[PDB]
Amino acid sequence: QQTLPVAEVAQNLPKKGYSPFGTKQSSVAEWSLARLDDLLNWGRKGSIWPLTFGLACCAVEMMHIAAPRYDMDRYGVVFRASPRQADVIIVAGTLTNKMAPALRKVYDQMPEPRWVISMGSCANGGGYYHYSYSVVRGCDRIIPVDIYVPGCPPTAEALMYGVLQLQKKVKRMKTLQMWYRK
Amino acid sequence: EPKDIVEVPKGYVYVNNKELSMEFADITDRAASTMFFGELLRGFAVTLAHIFKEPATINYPFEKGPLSPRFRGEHALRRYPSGEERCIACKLCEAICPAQAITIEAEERADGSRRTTRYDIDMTKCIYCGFCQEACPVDAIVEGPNFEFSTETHEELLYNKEKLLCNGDKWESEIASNLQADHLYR
Amino acid sequence: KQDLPPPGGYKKIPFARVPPKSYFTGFTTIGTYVVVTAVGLG
Amino acid sequence: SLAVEKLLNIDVPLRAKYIRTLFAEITRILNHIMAVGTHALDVGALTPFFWLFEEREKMMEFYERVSGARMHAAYIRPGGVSLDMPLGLMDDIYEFASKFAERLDEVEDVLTTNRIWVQRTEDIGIVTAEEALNYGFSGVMLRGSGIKWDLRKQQP
Amino acid sequence: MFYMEFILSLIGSLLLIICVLVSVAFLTLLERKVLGYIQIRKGPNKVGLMGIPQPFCDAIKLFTKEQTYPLLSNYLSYYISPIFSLFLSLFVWMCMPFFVKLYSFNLGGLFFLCCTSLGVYTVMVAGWSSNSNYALLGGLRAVAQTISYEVSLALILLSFIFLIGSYNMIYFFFYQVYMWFLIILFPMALVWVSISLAETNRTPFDFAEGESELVSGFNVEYSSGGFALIFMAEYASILFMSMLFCVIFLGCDVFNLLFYMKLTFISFVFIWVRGTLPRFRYDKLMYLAWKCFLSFSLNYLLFFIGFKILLFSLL
Amino acid sequence: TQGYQVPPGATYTAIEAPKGEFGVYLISDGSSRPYRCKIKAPGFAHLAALEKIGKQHMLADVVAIIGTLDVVFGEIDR
Amino acid sequence: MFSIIFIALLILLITTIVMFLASILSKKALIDREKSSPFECGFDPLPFSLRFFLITIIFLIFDVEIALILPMIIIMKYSNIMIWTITSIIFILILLIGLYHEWNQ
Amino acid sequence: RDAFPNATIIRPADIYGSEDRFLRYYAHIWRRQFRSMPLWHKGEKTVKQPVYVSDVAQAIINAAKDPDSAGRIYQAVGPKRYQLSELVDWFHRLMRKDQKRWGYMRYDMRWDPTFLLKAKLNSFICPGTPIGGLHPARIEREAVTDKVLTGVPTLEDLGVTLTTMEQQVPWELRPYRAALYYDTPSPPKCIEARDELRLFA
Ligand code: SF4
Ligand code: SF4
Ligand code: SF4
Repeated sequence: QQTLPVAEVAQNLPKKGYSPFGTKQSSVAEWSLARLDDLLNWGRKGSIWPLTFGLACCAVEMMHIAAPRYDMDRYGVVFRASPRQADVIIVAGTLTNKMAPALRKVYDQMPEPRWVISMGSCANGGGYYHYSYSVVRGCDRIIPVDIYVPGCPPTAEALMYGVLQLQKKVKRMKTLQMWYRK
Repeated sequence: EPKDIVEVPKGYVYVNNKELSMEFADITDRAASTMFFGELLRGFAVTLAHIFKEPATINYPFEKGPLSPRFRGEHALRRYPSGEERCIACKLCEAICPAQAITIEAEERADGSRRTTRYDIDMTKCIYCGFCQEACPVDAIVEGPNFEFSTETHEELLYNKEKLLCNGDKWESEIASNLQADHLYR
Repeated sequence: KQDLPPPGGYKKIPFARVPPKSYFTGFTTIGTYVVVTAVGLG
Repeated sequence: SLAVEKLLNIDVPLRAKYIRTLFAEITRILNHIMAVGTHALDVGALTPFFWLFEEREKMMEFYERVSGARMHAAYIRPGGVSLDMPLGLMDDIYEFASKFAERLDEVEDVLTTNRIWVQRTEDIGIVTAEEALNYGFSGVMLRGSGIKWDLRKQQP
Repeated sequence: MFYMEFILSLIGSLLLIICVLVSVAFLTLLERKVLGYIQIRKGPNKVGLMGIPQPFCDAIKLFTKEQTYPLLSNYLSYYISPIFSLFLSLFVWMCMPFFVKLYSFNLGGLFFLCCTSLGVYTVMVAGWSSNSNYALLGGLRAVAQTISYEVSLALILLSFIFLIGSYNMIYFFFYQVYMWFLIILFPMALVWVSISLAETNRTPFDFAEGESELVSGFNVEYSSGGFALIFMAEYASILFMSMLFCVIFLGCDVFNLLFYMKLTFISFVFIWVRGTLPRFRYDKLMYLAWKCFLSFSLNYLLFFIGFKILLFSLL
Repeated sequence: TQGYQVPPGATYTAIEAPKGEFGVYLISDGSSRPYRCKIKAPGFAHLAALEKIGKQHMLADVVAIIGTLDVVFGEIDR
Repeated sequence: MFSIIFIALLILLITTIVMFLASILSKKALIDREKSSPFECGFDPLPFSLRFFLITIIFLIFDVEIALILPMIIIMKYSNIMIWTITSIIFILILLIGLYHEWNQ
Repeated sequence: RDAFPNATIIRPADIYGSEDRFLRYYAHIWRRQFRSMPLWHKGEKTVKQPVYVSDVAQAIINAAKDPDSAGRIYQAVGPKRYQLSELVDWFHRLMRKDQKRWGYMRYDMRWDPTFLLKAKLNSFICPGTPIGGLHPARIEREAVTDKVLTGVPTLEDLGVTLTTMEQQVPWELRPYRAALYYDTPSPPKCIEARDELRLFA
C-alpha cells in the first residue's frame, strides 16, 4: 500500500480540488473539453438511477438504503422499475441458470452508459452455492461488472460505499479527452 | 359498543368481529366520514406531522451507524505480540468453512515451525459467517471491523496470505480491542 | 454479572391499540357545513 | 436446531429457551414488517414501508449486537445458542418495545380504515375453511379464514 | 394595429414558458425533498450545495444517455408523443388569468378542456408506439381514467362557470373580492382535488402509470430525453392544476405574492397526497368516475341552476 | 473438523413460522452429514393455490394477492 | 387567435429543436438485437375489449350531452326564464333518471 | 513483413455479421436516397466474396496455434462469389422491402452527384465516426471488386469450415425488417468463373 500521509507531511500538501484531471491543461481546447467532461461527469454522478433488480436476500439490505437511516435519495440514487429509465443495475442476489437469459435481456435493454454493481457473494464468485448444479458461478460470466460489494448480506454502509466508489468511477470517466486524443 | 358476531374465546382475539351498527348516530357518523373524508383527513394530519419529526438520516460517510464488537467483516490473520504469525496451519477453519473458501497449503519452515506457505480466502466465496474464528484454537483468523473494501475488479477480492497479513497489520488495534472486550462471551 | 432484568422487573410494555382523539361528530359536521355554505351563499 | 436436538435427544437450558423465544418473536415482527411494507408498496402506499423499516433497522442493530451480523446471524445452534447475550441488550430492547407501539398506531392511522386500502384488501382472494384445510395452507392463511390453529400453543 | 402588443405578448409568453420550465425543475426538487420528509428520511442533498442543482444533475444525465428505441426499423412515431406532451403542457398555460393583458381568452375553460382532451391523445400515441403489451395496457388504462374524469371535470367546471356568469377566467377575480370560493365549495374542493389528481397521473390515481401493477404504464420504453420531456410535461400539468385550484377556489389574487405562495402550497398538497394515499382499482375507479362524481356533478349543478335563478329574481 | 455423530433416524419437526408452518424433515444415516434434509416451506403451499385464487380477479387484485400471500421465494425454490 | 397560432408554432418549434439537440447530445453506441427488443419483464415475448369500447361510447354520449349544457350560462340573462328553467330542470333530471336506470339495470 | 519476418497476414475481403460495416452500412437510412439505393454500375459489375467474422476469428486462432503459418498470406474469402446487385436485392428481400408499396428501385450511382455530395458533407460535419460509415473510402471499397490470387492459400487450408451466407444473414437482417404495409425469400444467384469472365468481357 501507501502509508496515509502524516499531518506534518499533509499540511505541506496542497488541496486536491474537485477535478481529477486538474486545471493545468495546456491547450485552451483541451481545457474546455476537460471542463465539459467534468460537468458531464458531475451530471452523471449527481443522479444515478439504479434498477429494481432484487434476486435474493441481498435485496433486503438494498431496501435498507432506501430506509430512512441511510437514505440513498440524497446521493442522486432513486429506484426505477423500467430498465430504460435506469442507469445502474444492482445484481443483489443469486443468479441461477433459469435467471441468466432474463438478466442478460434486462441488461441489454438498458441504455448505455451502463454501470453494474455486484451485491453479495452470490452475485460475484458464486458464493455459498458455488458448487451447485443450477447456480451461475458469479454474474461476471454474463454481465460486465464495475463495482463488486463484498459482504454476504453487505451492511448498508458497505453497499453505499460501493455506490460512492461507483460515483468516483463516474467522476473519473474520460470521454471528451479521449475523443480529442482519438 | 357493537356486538360480537362470533363469541371470542379466552385464548384468542378476533379481528373484524364487530357487528355493523344500525342506530342513526353511528350511520350519520360513518356517512360524514365517507362524504367529508374524515379518515383521510386523519391520515393527512398523521402524514403532515412527520415532516416536523427529526430525520433519521445518518449522513454517510462523515457519520457512520452503530456496530458491535462481535461484528463480522473482512477476514484477517493476526500475529503474536512478539511478531510471529499466529496461524499454525492446523486447518480447522478450512474444514469448518461451509462455502470452502479457505485453501491452506503448509510446509515445515527452516526453524521447524508449522506455519503456512499458502493461506487463501476467496472473499467472493466467503459468506462472513465467523465459523473460522470460533474454530481457530489460537486467535489467528479473525473477523476485522472493515467492511469498506469494495473492489473495482473481480480478482482483487481473491485474498492471498500477504493481503490477510497486511489486513492483520493494518487493523490490529481494533481487532485486539474487540477480542479483549469479547473473549469472555465466547 | 450476567445479562439479567433489573430487580422489580421492567415496566409494562404497551401493546394495545389506542385511537387518536376524534373531535368531530357527524351531525356537527353536517350542521357546520350547512351553516358555512348558508353564510357563503349570502 | 429442534430437528437436530430431537434427533440427538438433547434438552436445551431455560435461558436458551427464553433467548430463542424472544428472538423468534423479534423475528416474527421483522417478517411482518417486511410483509406489511411489501404489501403497501404493491398496493401503492409507500410511506409505511420506510416508517416501519426504520424500526426494522433498529431490530437489525439488535441482531448485530447479539451475533455480529445484521441478518443471517448463525446464532441459534443445535444445543442452545452460539454466544451469550451482551450486557445491556435488554436495556435497549425494553426501550425499543416501549417506543414501538406509537409507531404501530401511526401505521394504522394511515393504512388501517383508509378506504382505498379497504378497497384493495376487502373481499379479495376469499379463502374458505375447506380450501385452507385441503390445499395445505398454514399459519395466517389458516387463521384468516377462522381456523384457530397456532403452532406455538398446540405443539409448544 | 399596434405592434408593441404583439411584441409584448410574445415576450410575456416566452417568459411564462421559461419560468414554467424552471419551476417544473424546482417542483421535481421540491417533490423529491418534501416527499422524503413525508417519511422520516431526508430529501436530496450532497449535490452542489444542499441538493439545489439536483434537477440539473437529472437534466444533464437524461440529455446524454443513449436514445433507445422499442424497435430498430421505424421509430418516428416514438418521437411525436413527448413533443406533443410538452407542447400541450406549455400551451395550456396561455389561459392563465393575467391582469396585464397577454391573451384575451374570453373562453378559457373551453381551452382548458381542449388541452385536457388532447392529453388522452398524447398518452394514446405514447402507449401504442412503444410496441410492448405493458405499454399498450398502460396507455389504455390512462386513456380510460382520463376520459372517465373528462366528463366529470367538464361538469364540475361547468357548475363553477354558473357562479361567475361567463367563461372569462378573470371573472373569477371579481366574484372573489369579499371571500374565497373554498368556503362555499368545499365538497367541490375535495372533488376537484380528486379530479386534478386523475387527469394528471399522481399516486391516488396511479393504476395508469404506477411501478407496482405495471413496471411503468407508458414511460416503460421512454428514456434519454423523451422521458425528460414527458416528466417535464407531467410536472407542468401538476403546476397548471395547482394554479387552476388557486384561481377557482382560492381568490385569483394574480398580482399579490400570496397567490404564488398559495400555488406553492397547493403543489405541496399535491406532493402531500403523493405520499399518503394508496392506489384505486379499475372497477372502483369506474364506480367513482361514472356514478359518485357524476351524480354529485349533476345534483349540485341543479343546486346552482336553482340558486342562479333565485338570485336573478332578487337582483 | 467432522460433525457430531447424530444417531441414525428420521424426524419431521415443524414450528410456526411468521409465514406459516416451517418444517424440517431431517433423516440421518449415523455419519457426521445428513442423508436427507427436506424443507417444508409454507410459501410453497400458499403459492400452489394461486392458480385457483387468481382466476376471475383483476390485475391489481392479483398484485394484492401476492402482496398478501406473504411469499418469499428463497424457501419456495429451496 | 392569430397570435395563438404563432405562439403554438413557436412552442412546437422549440420542443422539436430541443429534442433534435438532445438526439445529437445523446451518446451513440452500437445498436443491438436485444436492445431494440420491446420490454417484457425478464424473458422476451392484446385482443379487442368491448367493455373499454362502451366506456369510450358512454364518454362520447356524455360529452355531446355536456356540449348542450355548455351554452346556457350566457343565455340565462337573455332568454325567457320559465322556458330556460323548464329545459334545464328537464335536461338534468332526464340525465339523472337515465343514469340511475342504467345503474339499476 | 519488413519489421516482423514471421508475421501471418490474413487478408479479409469484406466481413459481414452483426454490428459490422457491411450489413449495417447497406441497412441504414442514410445510405438510401428516397427509398432507392444507388449502386456503382447498378451493382452488376462488381463481384464480392464476403466472409463471416467468426470464420476469420477461427482463422486467426488456427494461425496462432498451428506454427506452420509463419509468414504465409491467407486470402480470407467466403465460399461463393456474388455480385453486388444480387446481394443488395437479396438483402432487401430479407428486410421485406420487396413489397410494391415500399418503392424499391436500383439505379446507377455515376448519374447521381448528390449522393457523393451528401457523403462528403457527412464526412465533414460528423465529429466522431460518420453516420452509417458513408465516408468515400467505403464508397471506393464497395466500388472495388473482390479478386482472389491463385497460388496464395485460402482459409480452408487453415482447417475452418466456412459458414454459408444464406444460413447466417437472415438472422442478422431479421431485426432490420420493415413494418408490413396494410395492403420465404428467394436465394441469390451465385456467379461462377465463366459467368464472371463473360460479365467482365
Ligand atoms: S450473497 Fe449472501 S446475503 Fe446475498 S443473496 Fe447470497 S447468501 Fe444471500
Ligand atoms: S483454524 Fe486458525 S490456526 Fe488453524 S489453520 Fe485456520 S487460521 Fe490457521
Ligand atoms: S467467515 Fe465463514 S465463509 Fe468466511 S472464511 Fe470464515 S468460515 Fe469461511
